[PDB]
Amino acid sequence: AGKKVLIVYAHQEPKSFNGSLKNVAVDELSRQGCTVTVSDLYAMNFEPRATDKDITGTLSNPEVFNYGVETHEAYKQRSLASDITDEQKKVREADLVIFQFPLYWFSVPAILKGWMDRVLCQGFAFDIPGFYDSGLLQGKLALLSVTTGGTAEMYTKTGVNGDSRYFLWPLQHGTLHFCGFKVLAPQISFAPEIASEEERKGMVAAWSQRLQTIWKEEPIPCTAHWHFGQ
Amino acid sequence: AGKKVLIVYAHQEPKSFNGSLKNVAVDELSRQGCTVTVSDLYAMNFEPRATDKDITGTLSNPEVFNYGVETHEAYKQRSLASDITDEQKKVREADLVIFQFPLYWFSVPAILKGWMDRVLCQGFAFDIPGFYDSGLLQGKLALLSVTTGGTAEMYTKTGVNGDSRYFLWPLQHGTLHFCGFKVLAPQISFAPEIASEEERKGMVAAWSQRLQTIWKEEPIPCTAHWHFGQ
Ligand SMILES: Cc1cc2nc3c(=O)[nH]c(=O)nc-3n(C[C@H](O)[C@H](O)[C@H](O)COP(=O)(O)OP(=O)(O)OC[C@H]3O[C@@H](n4cnc5c(N)ncnc54)[C@H](O)[C@@H]3O)c2cc1C
Ligand SMILES: Cc1cc2nc3c(=O)[nH]c(=O)nc-3n(C[C@H](O)[C@H](O)[C@H](O)COP(=O)(O)OP(=O)(O)OC[C@H]3O[C@@H](n4cnc5c(N)ncnc54)[C@H](O)[C@@H]3O)c2cc1C
Ligand SMILES: CCN(CC)CCC[C@@H](C)Nc1ccnc2cc(Cl)ccc12
Ligand SMILES: CCN(CC)CCC[C@@H](C)Nc1ccnc2cc(Cl)ccc12
Ligand SMILES: [Zn+2]
Ligand SMILES: [Zn+2]
Repeated sequence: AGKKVLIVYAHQEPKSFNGSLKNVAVDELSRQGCTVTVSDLYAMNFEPRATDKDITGTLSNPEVFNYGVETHEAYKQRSLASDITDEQKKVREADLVIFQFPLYWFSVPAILKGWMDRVLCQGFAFDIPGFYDSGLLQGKLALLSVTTGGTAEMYTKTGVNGDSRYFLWPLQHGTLHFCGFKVLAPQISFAPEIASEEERKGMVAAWSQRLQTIWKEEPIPCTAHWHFGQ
Repeated sequence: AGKKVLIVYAHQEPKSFNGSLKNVAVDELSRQGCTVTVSDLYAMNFEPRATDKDITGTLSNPEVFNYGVETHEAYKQRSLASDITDEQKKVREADLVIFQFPLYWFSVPAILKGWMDRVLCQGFAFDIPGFYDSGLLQGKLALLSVTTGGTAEMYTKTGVNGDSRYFLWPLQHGTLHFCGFKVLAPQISFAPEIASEEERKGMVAAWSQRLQTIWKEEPIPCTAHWHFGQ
């Protein structure tokens, strides 16, 4: 049958390299017949802050507010904020979640960090216990499509940045695997600003071409060994 | 002399375990005679999103928005938003920057990620050249004071989360070292919600006591080996 894809997109500028990577993914996945949804976080003015406004109603323990405890309960009570609830429906129904973003400080831009913090709540994405291979989003795939300022060479073990896989750990393992996702190999488009027009068009085409057979891919083993070696 | 400290604090609840760690830091560093400032990001409703509103000057290219370029240029003309500008003054003058936060998704809460993204702009925190040991915040000390849900056992090589050092890499190396900070050993207070009240009190006391002698500690070698090696 057909597949559902959610692209969580975090760039301010539609004409950016990120925007182009997002658009070619929509084009290609749409052409295949997939159901495609894009959460364009900056266009949505998506709220990144984890606050008590994320629960509508009386808190369990208002005297000492604990975001995790209160959102866990709100999830069960169906009292989370609308924005969170709407994202959760998209994730729940998705077969594949693609994150499209520029690397900010070896991680996701804060608006996307806020999506992770607020949407992937206890009771929805994981339980304690009920994580990693017992996470609640088991059966789903995730894929990081990241662009960098630094070159591939800088992101090697002997480059000033260390290997690119090193910075993936909190995202792939600590977040996605934790919630039970299987993780498809990352798409890292290095240093588009430095690249020539030809190399840039090539990186966009490579992503589109990869997407043609994305459903045939197997996920990585999201292990310490995969990320760090030895 | 040389004992200005900025605490960048990211917890919603003054009565929280994080709040207590922040407060004992203020108490002890104030007692020493340090100059102490706290940026209480949630109380400030701090903006986490990197947007064009961060520039108060005329955009150089309003047709195609490039956050990096526009903020770099605006920094040099004192044309960044006042919230950023005010944080930059605090960092510029600080001799030590402590980050106090609960671990969210193997990283900082989004509101604190947004402080990093928006405050540490090119021209202020780094330049090219002017990064890693040559970063523009060279000579300053930084320290991560992190609290977790996961237990100490979980954050070992034999545990499900891997060594805690693994998740520090984007923060300590990719952010702090990149901007020229020397990085003091992290303070990780594991699993306060699982600890008894007395055990929590012990963790708070340990931090207060560590701070008595913080100014003469040796920084870590902020290398891949420290983070991922034996
Ligand atoms: C706050 C912050 C923190 C950062 N931290 C890091 C970090 O830790 N590590 C790191 O490596 N980098 C870092 N960077 C840099 C950042 O990752 C890059 O600037 C970003 O990845 C560039 O992607 P972009 O989409 O903005 O590029 P763009 O500047 O939009 O793209 C580059 C060029 O590609 C062109 N283009 C767009 N579409 C196409 C197309 N279809 N075909 C051909 N050309 C096209 C554009 O017009 C442009 O000329 C940071 C940046 C910021 C702002
Ligand atoms: C969105 C999200 C993502 C998360 N991701 C992760 C993750 O990736 N990895 C991970 O390990 N954890 C994760 N967690 C868990 C999170 O790190 C913990 O919930 C957090 O660190 C707990 O710290 P706290 O200050 O909020 O605790 P609190 O709940 O505030 O503290 C516990 C108790 O300490 C009491 N207390 C306060 N002061 C004192 C004192 N002086 N002496 C004794 N007791 C005191 C409080 O009253 C409270 O009852 C995540 C949580 C959320 C919400
Ligand atoms: C000389 C090149 N300059 C000067 C303006 C163009 C700006 C390019 C910017 C986006 N590159 C970067 C911006 C911010 N952080 C980074 C971190 C790493 Cl590791 C590598 C490159 C980065
Ligand atoms: C009131 C219910 N209490 C039990 C004490 C829940 C406390 C458990 C919470 C903090 N644990 C966690 C919450 C959220 N994420 C996590 C990620 C990892 Cl890796 C490990 C533990 C996590
Ligand atoms: Zn994993
Ligand atoms: Zn380092």
